[PDB]
Amino acid sequence: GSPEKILAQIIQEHREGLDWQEAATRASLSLEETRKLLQSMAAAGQVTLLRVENDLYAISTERYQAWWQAVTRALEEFHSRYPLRPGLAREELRSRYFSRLPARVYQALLEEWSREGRLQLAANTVALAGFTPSF
Ligand SMILES: [Cl-]
Ligand SMILES: [Cl-]
Ligand SMILES: [Cl-]
Ligand SMILES: [Cl-]
Ligand code: NA
Ligand code: NA
Repeated sequence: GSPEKILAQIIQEHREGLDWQEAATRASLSLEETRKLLQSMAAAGQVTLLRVENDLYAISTERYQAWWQAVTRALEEFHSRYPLRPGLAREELRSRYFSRLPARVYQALLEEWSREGRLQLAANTVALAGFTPSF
């Protein structure tokens, strides 16, 4: 198939996403070409781009959106069941839905969702934005 189809399949099939350089290598593409294709896939709403430390990851947008829907439901349910607790253990959420991700990528996702106003983070726990303990 064409180089663009090869790259698209690499990213869309990848269950955690991957360093864009790794994707370039797997597709036998230059960085230039990989970047330009990623920019059009991002414009089409197909790929999510995430900096992780000094690396850049390309992730299927469908996968990323499905992660968020799992997280918000789990936290909604947790806050309903246990409204006095400050949040769910970060490591428990990781083990539920993110066990194949590198830990640093999981942390970058939590920090992104917090920045966006979706979450609030403590050192060990995670909660929905605006949640406060009560009875
Ligand atoms: Cl990778
Ligand atoms: Cl290159
Ligand atoms: Cl989302
Ligand atoms: Cl996983
Ligand atoms: Na992004
Ligand atoms: Na790097």
